[PDB]
Amino acid sequence: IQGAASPKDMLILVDVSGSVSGLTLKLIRTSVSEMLETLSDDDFVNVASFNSNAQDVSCFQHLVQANVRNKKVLKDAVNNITAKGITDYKKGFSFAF
Amino acid sequence: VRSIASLLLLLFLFIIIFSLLGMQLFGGKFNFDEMQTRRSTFDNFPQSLLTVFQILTG
Amino acid sequence: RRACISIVEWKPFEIIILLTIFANCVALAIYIPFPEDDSNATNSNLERVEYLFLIIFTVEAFLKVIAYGLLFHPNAYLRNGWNLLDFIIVVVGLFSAIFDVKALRAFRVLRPLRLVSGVPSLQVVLNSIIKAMVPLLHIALLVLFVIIIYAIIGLELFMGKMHKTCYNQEGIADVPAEDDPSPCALETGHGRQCQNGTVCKPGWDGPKHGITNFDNFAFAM
Amino acid sequence: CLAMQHYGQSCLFKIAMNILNMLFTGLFTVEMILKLIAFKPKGYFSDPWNVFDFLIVIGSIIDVILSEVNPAEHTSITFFRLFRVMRLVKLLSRGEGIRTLLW
Ligand SMILES: CCCCCCCCCCCCCCCC
Ligand SMILES: CCCCCCCCCCCCCCCC
Ligand SMILES: *[C@@H]1O[C@H](CO)[C@@H](O)[C@H](O)[C@H]1NC(C)=O
Repeated sequence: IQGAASPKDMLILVDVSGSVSGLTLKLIRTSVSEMLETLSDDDFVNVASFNSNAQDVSCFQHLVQANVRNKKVLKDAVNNITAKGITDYKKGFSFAF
Repeated sequence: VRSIASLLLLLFLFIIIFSLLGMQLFGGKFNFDEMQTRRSTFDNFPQSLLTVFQILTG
Repeated sequence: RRACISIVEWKPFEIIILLTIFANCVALAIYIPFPEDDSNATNSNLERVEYLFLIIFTVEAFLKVIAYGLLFHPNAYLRNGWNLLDFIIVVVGLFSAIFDVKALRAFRVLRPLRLVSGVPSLQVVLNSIIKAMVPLLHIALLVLFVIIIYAIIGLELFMGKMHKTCYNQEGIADVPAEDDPSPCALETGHGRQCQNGTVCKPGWDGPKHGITNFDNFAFAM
Repeated sequence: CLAMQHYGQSCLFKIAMNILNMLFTGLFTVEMILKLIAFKPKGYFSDPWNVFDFLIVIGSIIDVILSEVNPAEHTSITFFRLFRVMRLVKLLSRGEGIRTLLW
């Protein structure tokens, strides 16, 4: 992943809204934590989420370098997420950008 | 045929009522964290009619 | 004042009210019940259309009830034709407010039934079906008695005997060992014994989610 | 009283159930004695219904007798219990539509 690409600024927009309740949420929480494992130490990441209001799953509020540690905060905050409420792509992309 | 059609249409209305009520009670409530083996859910109307028919034939 | 309302039913609008019933059936078909309060645009529009349908039903309620009276209008198939609006009016009286409220929506599924009220060639066949149903209540009583007797016998015999399951003996994980657990019975009892590396010990697994066992009396029925 | 028994049963609950069982089998045995008084056994065993009730009564009383042992402390055949429910079938005969249809 170092030779194959240049440093990134990832920003995962998990969709924790009502319609992902159930199995779709178990795959989102798994797949997010399976994507934070493709981040080096010289590329940043944050994990937002939106259910008619876009917030952060973690306590970071900006990009956080994806160290061995910063990832653990994000992985452990993604795993403790729950589906609820309507889905709003406008307010959740206006938070990512 | 005027009476076969009437009987079948009344049956169809019974199935429609017990499928609208099916969506009202069990709409989207079948999401269990187990693998999605619930093919016969009540989610939308065509998938509710198949489930009500499957119950009907038992 | 009552004369115009009375001559309204002379005009064949009953077709338009039946078309309102059909439009209500179609408005209910398109409504997708998303799992946890989620919704799309279509479900948002259908609520405004639903306020429209409550309006067009309450109006005809006034018209048909003033021209036939409080003691004669309900004295027909029309009872639910009012009942259905009454509670659904309450739905508005609660929907703007916000609980147990969303489930109250279920009443609106009885509106298709009002359709068989409109056309008589279906009312006659429905009455035929119900009239044929009436003689079977003796069979229904016999089946009720059979269920009662056999549930009581099951209670006498199968009284909570379906819980000891085949857990793993090594003891680290107390999840039942088998992929599809089946109620076992430890030694000194009959039935099935576990394999070479497990223990048939109590718990709660037995049957599926404890829904189909014989413990209680409402489980036995 | 045959219907309330439920897995997860209180120790006092079983005792109350047994007291009620003794009371009810006693009333049915009193029925039996009174009916035998009303007409001698030569006039009793004509009706199959009374024979059926006699079997139910004797099974219940023998079960009460065998309850003397304590296989499970308040902390062995079960067959004669099943007579107690079976008496309910007699109640079914009250209706005449049911009686004629099944007959
Ligand atoms: C008799 C014809 C009935 C057809 C449907 C009537 C109600 C439809 C209203 C909403 C339609 C869905 C689109 C919502 C706007 C994007
Ligand atoms: C445990 C099985 C319960 C079902 C019993 C079947 C019918 C029992 C009653 C039969 C007698 C009917 C009337 C007799 C009149 C002489
Ligand atoms: C998980 O999220 C909920 C959301 O309110 C919070 O109350 C809880 O403390 C969180 N638990 C952990 C272990 O992060």
